[PDB]
Amino acid sequence: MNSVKELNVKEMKQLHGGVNYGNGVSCSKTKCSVNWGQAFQERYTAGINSFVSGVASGAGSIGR
Repeated sequence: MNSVKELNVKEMKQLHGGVNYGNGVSCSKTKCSVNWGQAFQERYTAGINSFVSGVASGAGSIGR
């Protein structure tokens, strides 16, 4: 797929760079606290959402 909209996402993806287990952060220029609770429930909602369609609300996975 030589798409520009599809390649646009992949590009920016490995463009900004990448992380490798950045759980050991410290206080520098900004607060040294993480929201692994509130947004924890956030990813849970966004995750199941994509899962639904992929299967149900999507009907375009062709994965038997």
